[PDB]
This record gives sequence, C-alpha cells and structure tokens, in this order.
Amino acid sequence: GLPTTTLPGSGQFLTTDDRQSPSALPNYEPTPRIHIPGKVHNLLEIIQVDTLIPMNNTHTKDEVNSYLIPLNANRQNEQVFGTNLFIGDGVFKTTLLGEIVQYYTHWSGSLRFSLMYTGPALSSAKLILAYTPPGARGPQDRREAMLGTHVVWDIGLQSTIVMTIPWTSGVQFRYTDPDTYTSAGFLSCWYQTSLILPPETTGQVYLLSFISACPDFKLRLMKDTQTISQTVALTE
Amino acid sequence: GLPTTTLPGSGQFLTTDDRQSPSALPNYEPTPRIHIPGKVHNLLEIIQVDTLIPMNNTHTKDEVNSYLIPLNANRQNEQVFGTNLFIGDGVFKTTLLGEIVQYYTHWSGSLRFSLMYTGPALSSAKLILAYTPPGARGPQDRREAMLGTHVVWDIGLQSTIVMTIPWTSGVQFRYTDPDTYTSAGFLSCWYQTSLILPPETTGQVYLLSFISACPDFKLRLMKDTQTISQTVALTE
Amino acid sequence: GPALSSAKLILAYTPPGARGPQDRREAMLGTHVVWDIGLQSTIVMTIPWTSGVQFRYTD
Amino acid sequence: TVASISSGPKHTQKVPILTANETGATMPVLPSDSIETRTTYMHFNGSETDVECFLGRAACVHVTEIQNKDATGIDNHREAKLFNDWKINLSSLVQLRKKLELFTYVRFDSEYTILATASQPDSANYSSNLVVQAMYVPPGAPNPKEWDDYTWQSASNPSVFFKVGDTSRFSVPYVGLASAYNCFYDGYSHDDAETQYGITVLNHMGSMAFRIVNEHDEHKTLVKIRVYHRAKHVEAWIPRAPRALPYTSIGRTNYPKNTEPVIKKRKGDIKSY
Amino acid sequence: GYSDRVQQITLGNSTITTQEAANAVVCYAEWPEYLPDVDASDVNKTSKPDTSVCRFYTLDSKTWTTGSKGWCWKLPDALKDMGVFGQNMFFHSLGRSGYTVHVQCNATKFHSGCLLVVVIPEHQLASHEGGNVSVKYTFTHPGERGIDLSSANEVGGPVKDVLYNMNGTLLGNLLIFPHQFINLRTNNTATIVIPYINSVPIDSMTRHNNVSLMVIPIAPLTVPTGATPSLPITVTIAPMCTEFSGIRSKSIVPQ
Amino acid sequence: INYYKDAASTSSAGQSLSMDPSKFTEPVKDLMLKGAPALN
Amino acid sequence: INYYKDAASTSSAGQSLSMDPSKFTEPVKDLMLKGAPALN
Ligand SMILES: COc1ccc(OCCCCCCn2ccnc2)c(Cl)c1
Repeated sequence: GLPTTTLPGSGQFLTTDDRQSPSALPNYEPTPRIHIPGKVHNLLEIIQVDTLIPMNNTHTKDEVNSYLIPLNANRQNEQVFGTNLFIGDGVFKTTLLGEIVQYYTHWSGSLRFSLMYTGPALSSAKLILAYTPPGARGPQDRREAMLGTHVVWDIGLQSTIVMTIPWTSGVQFRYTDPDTYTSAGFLSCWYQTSLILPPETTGQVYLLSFISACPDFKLRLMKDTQTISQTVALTE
Repeated sequence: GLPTTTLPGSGQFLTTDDRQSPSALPNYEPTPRIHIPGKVHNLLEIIQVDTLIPMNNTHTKDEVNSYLIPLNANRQNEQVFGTNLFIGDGVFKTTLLGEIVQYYTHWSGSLRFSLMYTGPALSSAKLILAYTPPGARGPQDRREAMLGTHVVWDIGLQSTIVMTIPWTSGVQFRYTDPDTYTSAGFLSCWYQTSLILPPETTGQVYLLSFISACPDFKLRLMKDTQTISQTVALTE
Repeated sequence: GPALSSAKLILAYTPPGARGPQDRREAMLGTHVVWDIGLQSTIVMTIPWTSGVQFRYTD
Repeated sequence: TVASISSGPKHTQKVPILTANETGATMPVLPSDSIETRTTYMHFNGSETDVECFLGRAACVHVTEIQNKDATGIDNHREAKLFNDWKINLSSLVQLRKKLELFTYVRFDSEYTILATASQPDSANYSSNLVVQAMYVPPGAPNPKEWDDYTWQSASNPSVFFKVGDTSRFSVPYVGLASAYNCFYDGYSHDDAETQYGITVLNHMGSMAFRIVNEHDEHKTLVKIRVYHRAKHVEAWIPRAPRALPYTSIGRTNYPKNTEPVIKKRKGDIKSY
Repeated sequence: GYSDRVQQITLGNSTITTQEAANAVVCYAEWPEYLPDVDASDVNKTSKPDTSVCRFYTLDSKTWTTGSKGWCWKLPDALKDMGVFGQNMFFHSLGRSGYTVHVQCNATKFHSGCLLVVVIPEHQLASHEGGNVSVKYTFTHPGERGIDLSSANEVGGPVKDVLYNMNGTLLGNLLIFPHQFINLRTNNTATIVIPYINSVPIDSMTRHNNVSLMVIPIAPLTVPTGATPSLPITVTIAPMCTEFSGIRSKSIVPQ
Repeated sequence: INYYKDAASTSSAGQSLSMDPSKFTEPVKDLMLKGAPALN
Repeated sequence: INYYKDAASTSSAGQSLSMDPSKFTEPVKDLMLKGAPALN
C-alpha cells in the first residue's frame, strides 16, 4: 500500500478536462474509415471562404433583398452604404464569419470585404470604399471618408473588388461581442464618379457584398453563442 | 505521502471492466489441466458449422416436420419455399447461427445456405435457388427470381448443394434485430424443370436445409439475447 | 446574327435504328454538341461513322 | 511566422485586388496587397479552433428522472418513473447540435459522464443513499419491463452502478454502422411511400435504462439524471451553413412556422453607422 | 489564346462548348474516381457501363422571370429516367456516381441578373408544417422536373422558402458549398464537377439522394427596355465514373 | 501512459496542425494566380 | 504491472487469436478437397 494525500478539487467534474476513462464495451471493433472529400481540421480553415452579407438590412422580414445593395444612375458625390465593424453583431452577425466569431471571446486579424457588381455589361461606375480606423466618427461625406484606408474601384471586366480592413489596433485582441474600448472602425462606400447605364436600360443595379477573414486572423477563448437557445428538450 | 486528485467515475462499478483484484485465498494451488478434445476459442469458430433450419415453420406446435421442406412430383415452373433474410428472427432464429447472432448487435459477411436432397435414388429434379439483394420485393415467379443471385441445382449422386448469399450491401454492417434500412434481401427456390419419381414410388420427398456463416463473417457489440428470460431465481 | 445577340443551340446526330427525334429530349440522347454562339462564329459537328456494314450505298 | 510582411508603394499592371467572384474562389488577398505594411509576427497557432478542441468538451445532452418509491400496486413501472429510458440522442439539447451540424459527416470517440442528484420535495426524516444502475438495452436487447426484471442482470449488456450525488464516467468507440455518423441524410430507409424522413432512420443505437437499485424507504426520493457527452478523437467532413432558425424536432431540419426575422433590421438607413 | 472563358467538355458521345465560362469548380478539390478495393465492402464485381451512362443529359428547360424564387434538383433522381443511366439505376441494388453539372443562361450586354449555382451534399429538406412532420418520398423525388421554390406549399412536401435553403439555414451562407455564380454581365454558364460524397462506399440510388443542385436568382433579372421579361435557364448533367452493383429484379418505387 | 487497453479510452487527440483551406477557398479547375487577371 | 502475488488476481486474458474451426467443421477421417467430388 503506497501512501497518498488527496488535494482540493478531488471528485470534481470539469467539462473542460482531457483525462482517460475505461471503455464500456471492450474488444469492440470499429468500422473502417473510407475516404470522404471535404475534411475540416480547423474552424480557421472555413472562415476564409467568403459568404454574402445582408448589408441592406432595412427590410422588415428576412428577404433575398437585404443581400442587395442598390446603386442609382447619375448620382455624384453621394454615399452608397455605411456600417460599423462589430463583426459579432448587426450585418455581420448571420454570416459564416459572424457566426463562428460568436463561438469565441476574442478575435484579432485582417478582414477581407469584397463587392461583386451585377449591372449590365455596357454600364460603368467608379466607387470608393473607405475603412475608418477607431477614433473618428463614421465619415459623413467622401472628403472625410477618403482620408482613411480606401480603394477607388473601377467597374470593369473584372467583376469583384477585394478590400482588406488591415488590422489597425493598439490592443492586440478585440472582443467579438461589441465593446467600446475594443471597437474597430467603420466601413463606408461613395460614388467616385457615378454609375452610368447604357441606352435602353433602366432602374437600379445592385452590388453583392461578401466577408471572409484573412490568413492573419486569430480567434480565442471559446464560449457559448447567443445565436441559439431553447425552452424544452426536443423529442423525436 | 504523494499528492493525488480523484476524477469523476471514482468508486463506480462498470460490469465491463478489466482491472486487478486481490486473491481471496492466496497460495492456493489449482488442479492441473489434462487434455480434453474440443476446445473453443472464438464464437466465430462455431458459427461455421452448419445446422438445420426449421424452414417449414407452418406447423402449430414445434415438430420434426418443420425441418422438412416438401417437394411435389411433376409440378413445373412453381415455387418451393420463400423467406426473408432477417437472420435474427423467423426461421433463422433458433438455429445456432441465429442463436449466436443474437448475442451481438451488428453482423456483416457471407452466409452459406445448403439443401440436402432425401428422395429415392432413382428420382431426379432440377431446382433453382435465388438470392434477391435488398431493394426489390420477394420474387413472385422464377422469371423474377432468376434475374438475381441464383444456382441451378441438378439433383444427383452428390446430395447437397451449397448456395452462398454473398455480402451485398451499401453500409458495412447490418443490425441482427430486424431493421429496414439495414435489411438483407430474400431467398426463394423454384422448380427449374420438376421432380420426377421412379415407378412404384409415391408421394412427397423432402429437402433438409442448413445455415452456417462464411469465414467472411463479422459480429460485434455484444448484448443480451431476447431468447431467454425468467421471473424468479431458480433453486436446487 | 448581330454581334450583340447570343444563343445556345444543340445539334444531334441520331444513328440508324431510331426515328428522327421528335423533341430535344429525344434528340439529346444521341451524338450531340451544345453550341454556344460567340466570338468564334462557326461550330463543326462531326457525324462519326456509326455502322454495322462497312459501306453504305450513295443512292 | 510572419502575420504581415513589409510592403511599400506599388504602381503596377499586376492588380491582385480585382477578381471575378463568379468563379467560386475566395482569392487569398492580404493587407499588404492594398496598403503599405510593416512586418509583424503571428505569435499564435490556432490551437483552440482545432475541431478536436471545438467538439471536445463535455456538453449536457440529456436530463431524465426516476424515483425510488414503493412499487406495490404499480401497474406500469415505466410509467411511474420507477425506471426510465433515453433514446440515445445528441440532437435533443440544441446547444451541441448547432456545433455538430456545422459539419455533414463526423466521427469521434466518446466519453459519457452521468451526474445524479436527489431531491426530497416532501417531508423526509433523512436523505437515503441510493445507488443508480445505468444500462444499454439496445436493438435486440430485452427492454426492462419492471424496475427489477431479469433484464437488469445485464450479463452481456454493459451497465454502471454509481451512487446518487456522485458521477459515472466512461467512454465508447464509434459504434456507428457506417464510416461516419450522418449529421444529415436526404434519404429514407426504403422506397416506401409513407416511411419517415431525416436521420431518425439511421441514428439506431437503442436507449439507456436507468433505475435505482435500492428498495423503498418510508419517504419518496426523486433522482434526476444528467448525461454529459464529450467527443474524443474527432474527424469531421464537409462544412455547411450554420443553423439560423430554431429547432422543432430530433432529427429533422424543420423550423417553426411564423418564426421571427433572424437578420436584425437596421435602426436607420443602409447608410447608417 | 486559351481563356478561362472558352471550354469544351466531351464525355461519351456528347460535347458541350462554352465561349463565356468563369473557370469551373471541382467540389472539395477532388475529381470523381472509381471505388478502390481498400474501401470496398460488398463482394460483388461492379458493372461500369462507361460511355453509355457517362454522357450529357439535358433536363427540360426552366424560365427565369422577375418573379422566380429558384429551383432545386436532387441527384441521382433528376436522371432516374435518362437513357441507360436510369435503367441501370432501377435494376441494381447499389450504384455510385460523380457528375459534371453545366448550367446555361445567356442574355445580352443590356441585361442584368445573377444566379447562384450550388451543390449541397446531403440536403435534408424541412417540412413546412414544423414540428416533426416528415417530407414524403414523392416530394423529395421530383425527377427531371425538380422542385420549384415559387410553387405553393403542398401536403407532405418540403417548405420552399428561399432565405432559408429549405432547411433552417440562411441563403447568404450557401457559399460555404461548392458553387459558382452566373452574372449576365460576366458569365453565361456555371460548371461544377462532383466527386461521390457519402459515409458508405456505395449506396442505394433510389432511397437516398446525395446532392441537391440548386439554381437561385439573387440579383433579379432586369431586361432592357421593351425586351421580353424572361430568359430560359437549361441544366445539362453527365454521370461520370458510374458503377452499379447487385443486379436483380428491378426496383418498384412509390408513385 | 495509457492505463487502459482500448483506444477509445485514451484522452483527446492533439492538434491536427493540418490546415489547408484551399479545398474550400479555391476549388477551381484551372488555377488562378493572384495578380493575374481573373478572366482572360 | 501486477500488484498482487497470485495469478488469479490478474486481469482478463488477451485474445486467443487461436481460431481453427476444422475440429468442428471438418472432423472427417479421409480429407475432403473442395471441388473434388464428395463421394468417389
Ligand atoms: C452505461 O453504459 C454504456 C455502455 C455502452 C454505451 O454505448 C453508447 C453508444 C452510443 C453512442 C452515441 C453517439 N451518437 C449518437 C448519435 N450521434 C452520435 C453507453 Cl451509451 C452506455
């Protein structure tokens, strides 16, 4: 008989442990694995695939239309859309990125925001996208917007433009749930010159917008998502 | 005194464990082993010996007669017997194979079904045995039956015919207790030409049928058999 | 057609033994090419020699 | 590892930021393709986002309850919670489901942890000490009928004996007929016109039967069982879109009617911040 | 002078040419291949009809109009009646296959509109009834007709609400599945190569569909002034590396 | 040290440290180079 | 590691991995070859 002493914590059950436990049904024998395409190893692998952002959130019931950012022909100087960058809330929240970020407490890294244009091929347009780093207000006019991170996008044969929100930060991690100290800025978009439709054409054209994370990205300290809850256990 | 911590599960009794325990009566001394023919090591060794199937289940009290499949002289085109292949139920259930399969939850593998003919030596017959893989109904006529796994059996000097139900399956294991998704097919038998008795002879002739497992076979996840129960403890 | 128009046609060869196809579904089950009208103005379909007998009559 | 390299002014014919999303790719664009950057290192590995880590902590998967009371004159033990089942799940308690359903196919060893606590809601002199028995009476296995049937001998059938207030742990390999468990299944068990749909067809693995081994004392004792499940040795294939609407049933994808808009409406314009 | 843009796919006795492609997607970066022995379970030798089943079948055409919500086809169902592919299907107990899907929609440089073409492995649909109502067989086996998401709820059928993918997930996130867009201004076809994806090495072709192909208008169709307000969309699909096993009597399926 | 005989009884697995998003982010048939035109 | 002195006190035995059904499936005196006639 070897002398032992038990410490504080004996008998506790910590749902975040990784120890051994006996095998209820020994000498069993699993079924062999066959090959299946698509294996995922890290959630970091999947948040780099871009998905659509319901940017046009202004509706009243969920609709395919809140994915469409409208553009008006012949407007000059004006603003196309605006949003803050609380990736865990608001427009971002239902996107795959938003949806995964919510399983973690802290995030750090660059984001990739792209816009794909869908107007007739014989039209043309020049837009400016601007990222405003924390510390200033959402820009109120392009002059204000153009003094921060921006890209003049020229609509052409190449249909999409990929803007990166480079990680601009004092503190090396931000909270995924919106927090002030930790806030990330604003994203706005304005006409640089203006949309022009060809003859025989009319109305609004739309941009689709996507979001995905750069390879830069870090997420840490897992927790429970506000995105799902329940009141009684389900049954069959 | 060495510091320890006890984990969740301490003090439990799992009837499926394999740990050490003190010897109640030490320095004992067993009796030597002598040699005995017949040692069994695996249940897989014994389910390869074939045993008779009470195929003729149509009686009302258990009788030697439900082991006998009758054959009629001069019938043409017609059907000799039919059964599904739920090896854990129905005809199969009391056979040694059926009886062991019931100690496990899953089975996979090929089955060997053979028929031994017992009619007078001066008679003759040609039968077709057909295996119908999952997905179609039990065949309704030989034409239907002959399009799946089948063997034309010619009754001769060699008294038995061994049909194999080759493992035909998407999923690599099936349930021993009958389940749909997991179902294995049907087995039917029809006259290929017809039984013919010699002169001075009359009546029905019978086939005996056996079942055993091919060396192919796998059984896993042990459990309790529905084949035995009790209401009070027995006594001497 | 005008350069600013567009079209997609299917050409189908039906080997001997069946009737002239009566609808595209029927037609598309034999030798066929989906032609996409583009910059490249012509499409070349080949009727590959499908035959039991190695020569046919011209009449 | 560098998180960003140093990059300076650009005036090229080579534009990495113009792409064609119609292709289905997400081109790997970085901050340094469109602004001037400085070197910085990652200092991080992505350890805690590994799927083994993501699915590897215990989650509550089931809460049931049984009572110890005089069975004298009870015509239906099962019905009096003199014992009780649990049709093995992992999709009843939605918190771990969303997690799991982020994947199509998934393979993982298991480690079950059962906590049992007792309650004595009405006048008792004391708290008795009960031993729970937990058993696996799967497909072919004789189901318990009374709380003290021959079934409970369970001599071929695994079963746990632990004390109420304590905890019962153990683990289990992948006992799923196929190479992975289907998180989704767009099929039927056969081509029947009325057979059921979903995965409720596949997820076949009998139930768990709990009971108290103790005979009855003078008062009644409620024992409530909580089953926790931790995946170990995880393997997951084919990522899917996360669950947006609420769940209604074990094993079907169905969402409730007149549900509410899941995308938050702006308080303001598209232009709003 | 090769462009990402022009392409030719020849499979069997049938060829497709596109002069306005946008590359092609190969699901999960894997190309269809036959079933290796190391992965095999059923002992039966399989049948590989090759060129008689691995050719292009063009399903009947759809009509995109300003009110369209989107269409959904299931595989191998959509092909249950195409030539010898279909016969093989009803006649063997098990079968396995990959596909090349080519979705076509051409317009002019004055039109606008953008379709999402996506392949979803194991797309289990939801009942519009809620609760645990099932979706009857016939409803998930529309055949070449596919399911029309702008048709009405029917009884025993699935829900047809587009912002929810017919299963409780948001349209916006379908982009995690192999997919390609058809943006009239860019593109005129979409092509996806689908490798066989299952948790078993071979399965039944009638009780289980292993992918749904979905074409969904996202930016509404907008035709030039006084143009007819609609465009046809055509889907052509070719089984590739098909194998059938466990031949017999010929399945009888509901309805 | 494993104290138990069966593999299911061992603790959690250890980090894939595999990580290759290209099956998801770039499943295109003809390779796309960043910087080169998307559609040629 | 055995902690105890007696052999009865050790854990379960380890798989025979013996397996030879012929004493049960083919106890015939003159050897039968599959493929050759049963009765000559
Ligand atoms: C109490 O002793 C036991 C002895 C063996 C057992 O095995 C349980 C196997 C069930 C695994 C369920 C995993 N799953 C189910 C559906 N999806 C994932 C159990 Cl649960 C308990």
